[PDB]
Amino acid sequence: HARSTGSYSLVTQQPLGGKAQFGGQRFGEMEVWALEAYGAAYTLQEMLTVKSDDVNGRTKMYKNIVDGNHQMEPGMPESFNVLLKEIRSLGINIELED
Amino acid sequence: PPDLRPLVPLDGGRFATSDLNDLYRRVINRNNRLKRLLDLAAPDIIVR
Amino acid sequence: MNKEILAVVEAVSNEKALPREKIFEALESALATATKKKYEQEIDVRVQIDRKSGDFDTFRRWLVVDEVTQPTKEITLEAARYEDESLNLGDYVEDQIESVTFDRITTQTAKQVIVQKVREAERAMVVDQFREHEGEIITGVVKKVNRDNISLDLGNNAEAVILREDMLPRENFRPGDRVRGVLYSVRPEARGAQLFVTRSKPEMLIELFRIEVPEIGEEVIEIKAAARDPGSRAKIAVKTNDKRIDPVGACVGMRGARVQAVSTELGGERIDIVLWDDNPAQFVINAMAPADVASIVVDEDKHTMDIAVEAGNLAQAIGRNGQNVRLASQ
Amino acid sequence: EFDAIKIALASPDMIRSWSFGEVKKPETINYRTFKPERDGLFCARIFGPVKDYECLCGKYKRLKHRGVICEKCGVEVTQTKVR
Amino acid sequence: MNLTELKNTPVSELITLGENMGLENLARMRKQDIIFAILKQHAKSGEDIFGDGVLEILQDGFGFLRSADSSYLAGPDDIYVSPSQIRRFNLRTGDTISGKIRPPKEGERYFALLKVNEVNFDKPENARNKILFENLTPLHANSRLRMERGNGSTEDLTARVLDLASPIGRGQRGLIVAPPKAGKTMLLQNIAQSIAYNHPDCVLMVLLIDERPEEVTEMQRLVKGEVVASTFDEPASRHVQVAEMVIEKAKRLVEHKKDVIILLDSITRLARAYNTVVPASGKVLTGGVDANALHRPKRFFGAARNVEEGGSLTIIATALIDTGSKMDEVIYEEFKGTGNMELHLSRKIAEKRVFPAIDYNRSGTRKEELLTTQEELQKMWILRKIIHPMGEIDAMEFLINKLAMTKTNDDFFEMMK
Amino acid sequence: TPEEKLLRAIFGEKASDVKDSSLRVPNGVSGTVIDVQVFTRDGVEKDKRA
RNA sequence: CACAUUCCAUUAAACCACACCUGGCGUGUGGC
DNA sequence: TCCGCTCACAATGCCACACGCTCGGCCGTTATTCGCA
Ligand SMILES: [Zn+2]
Repeated sequence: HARSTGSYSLVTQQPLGGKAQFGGQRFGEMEVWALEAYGAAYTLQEMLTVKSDDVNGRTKMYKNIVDGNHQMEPGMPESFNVLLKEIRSLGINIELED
Repeated sequence: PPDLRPLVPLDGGRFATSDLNDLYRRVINRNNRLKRLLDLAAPDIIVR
Repeated sequence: MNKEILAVVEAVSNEKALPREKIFEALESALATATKKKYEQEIDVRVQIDRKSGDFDTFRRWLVVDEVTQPTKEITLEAARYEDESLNLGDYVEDQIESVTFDRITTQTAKQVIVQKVREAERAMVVDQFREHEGEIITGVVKKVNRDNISLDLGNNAEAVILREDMLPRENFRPGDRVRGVLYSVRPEARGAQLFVTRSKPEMLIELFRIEVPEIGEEVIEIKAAARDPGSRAKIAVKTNDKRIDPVGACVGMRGARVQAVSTELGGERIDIVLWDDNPAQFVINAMAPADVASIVVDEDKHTMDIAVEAGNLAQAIGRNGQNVRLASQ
Repeated sequence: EFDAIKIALASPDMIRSWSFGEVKKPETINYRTFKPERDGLFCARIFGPVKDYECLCGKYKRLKHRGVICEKCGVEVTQTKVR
Repeated sequence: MNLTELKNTPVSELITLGENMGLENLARMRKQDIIFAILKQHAKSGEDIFGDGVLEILQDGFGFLRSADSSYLAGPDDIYVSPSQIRRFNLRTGDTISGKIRPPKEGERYFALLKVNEVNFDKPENARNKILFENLTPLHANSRLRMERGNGSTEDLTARVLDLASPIGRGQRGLIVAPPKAGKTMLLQNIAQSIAYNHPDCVLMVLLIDERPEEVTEMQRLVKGEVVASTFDEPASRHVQVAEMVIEKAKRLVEHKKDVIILLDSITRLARAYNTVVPASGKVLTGGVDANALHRPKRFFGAARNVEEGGSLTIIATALIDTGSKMDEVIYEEFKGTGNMELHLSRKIAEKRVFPAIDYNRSGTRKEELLTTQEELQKMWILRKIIHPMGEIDAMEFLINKLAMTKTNDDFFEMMK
Repeated sequence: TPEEKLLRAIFGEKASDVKDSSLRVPNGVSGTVIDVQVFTRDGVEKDKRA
């Protein structure tokens, strides 16, 4: 079972599993630990948000790849900002300096 | 926001729902009825 | 299934352009090609479905001839005296029944044949309805102006065509405007659009006068000739058989009022009413007027006319392409 | 692009400024038609148009607006992700 | 530059002008884009543009000013007017506008309005505070429209018989009930000619719906007033478009205290087009007719009235009957007790080469006491009582022989005594 | 309307209201169909395959 | 006067899916 | 008064079930209006 790029769930903008009949594979905790045991900060950031979280980030990365631009965009995860705004929905300002 | 609680049209009587969307719609209607209690013809049991 | 065949034959879109017997023959041909596609061989079969109510009862054609090629449709003359055939051609017998006229491929080929038949029917209807207006002028918007020809809307599913050779570098077209002409040829046996309307024909202007000039049409005048170099010069020659009218003075109107009208209708072409005579000499003298001609000769064995002109009116004698002469030679 | 997130209590005016409307009806969506409520749970003038670059009633579908509020109900024509 | 000079001019002068301006090959396209490019060039080398037309407001918010000769159709010749004018001058659909316009830049292609000058032939200040159409109080017709010219031609006798059978006034509803083959086209033509020759102050409008184009071109340059017509060549959408256009123009003109006169032919074809253009409401009678499908035609026929405040509106719509189908039949039944002046033209007299074929026995007009004097009405009633025992063809030929000798209906009446 | 049905089956524009809710075989999986079963609610007439 | 929100020659814009339950998946409750 | 020590959890944790993707009527009152300027 393999998936290049397909549909995403409605409740979350992440790839699905076997029931989607085209989904990818699950990235749990143990291999997160195995990867952070090595280096690969760029690789982990790619595996985390550029391929799963940033709905616009994955599209921009695909656009860059299809024209030969093998470079990544930082693309802070949007779901991160959503959980920040939820914490504010209970409450705290989420300030960003630099 | 509604996207964290999507209500997708579904085939048949089944309709994908959620939970918080009823909790604070309940608080909305409760605030509406306490507004009914807020302004007109209202004895101290109101303020309670 | 017969109920569905009914629903179809009675629920057609164009009940007028597609008569009932036409639906019958179209369904027959569709079921015939369906049955042809059924068998792996090639055997022609008509269905002869009950035209009014009932279902189908196919047949089998056999084409009486001494040949043997494709024996499915072969019956020799000698070995045909049985069944009381006794004929040379037309052995369309009922050897084949049990046609299936509702399955997938049959339905698809029937829909295709019905489309083809309704297209043929609408073509025939439009052509034999708007062919009656072959001599008179036809008015209508242009569907679309292509390179080889232009196609024109004339009404309800009404199409006409004007060829490119009859067009002009200055006569110009684009979908939306109404250009008129005379229906000069009708080919109802063609494959597509078959309402050929032209504009460069001379008699066109004649009929123009017929719809404008009151003197023509009542036989009191006689529009004889018309020399039309399209866009160059459009002269007309008339003759009056009565003894109380003039050929040119009445037809010009009032100092170029109706002649200029028909000119700007034709496209502003220079129209000069010439007066032909009973002899070709005066005819060609007037055709190259106003100008002097020092010599007029006719030659029968050469089928030509020698017109030698003098110096003093060359600006009117030749013009462009010798148009003042080009009309006469035409 | 940032650093050192901060967690503390809340403030009402910040909630008001971050909110783009006030919900007032408990109904989420109509049951007969799938149109969202005017000021209910599933709202449009508070979150955004349910479709990308399409007005709620449809008269402001044109991309030239790109923020023009509708006169009947009122929507800021933009992408759905804004919601 | 003004617009009408280039609109109502022949296309040949436009071709000459476009060739003299040193432009692209102009004669290869429509008249619409031809005049559009001509105006664009004259604006690039020249002053502001001066346009005019009738305004239509869409459901979008803006407005389109369209010309009369194109039957108010879309194209490059239309004038875009922003909703800002509709908010400032409080414009409405059918407003006759004329004023200054500018050329378009990128993003636009229509000539945008710069400043209005004449709104419905009136000043914007006077038109600001006005009275609505439906807010007026209808009434009966009081001023009778004289249709007799007085010359007594070979065909004006038709109009004379009309004055004998249906006294028309400002605010009356006329229904011409006639089968095909009956000769109503030249009848309406003569009516328009007489009503423009006798009453040139009131605006005259004709409407040919689902009509042959040759008749359209021969009527658009034979009678006065703008001849707007939607021939059968186009779908019913254009028919309802031009219906709304003409009805709103008439409403605005009568709101500006102008006697408006509409000639509509035929009303059955217009109602059929309405029936096929407006969505169905489920309920269907015989002949493929919907219930609400007649609501808009009914309204169109009911717009005509005699306004008590100022001006009036007189519609004359002819109903085509005896065609075989049920659409025309049910339309004529629904419109039978609708118009207050019917005029029946039986084909039995028309096929006998006896024109005008007018069923005087079945024709009539209500409240004619408010249009004619006392002794005139008495003579009309005497003539009606005399002709009623007769048939149709015999009465028609008797009336023809009694009217050919005389030249005026007054001498006719006194000689009939 | 049934006349509209038979017209669209032969002439006219595309099918207005379909959404193409037809089920297709999933991607990647292949095979040969060997049997079809149909179950119909009472009142609904069975199709020719039923 | 004035803002101005236009009926949209090749063609980039009109693309896409919703099922069987002790291991196709999750919410609610209960359990230590 | 001070110090030490079990019960409902909390919960790695799954599981099961209901189904899907305390009960009843009524009382009351209301706010109920979808106007485009
Ligand atoms: Zn809206």
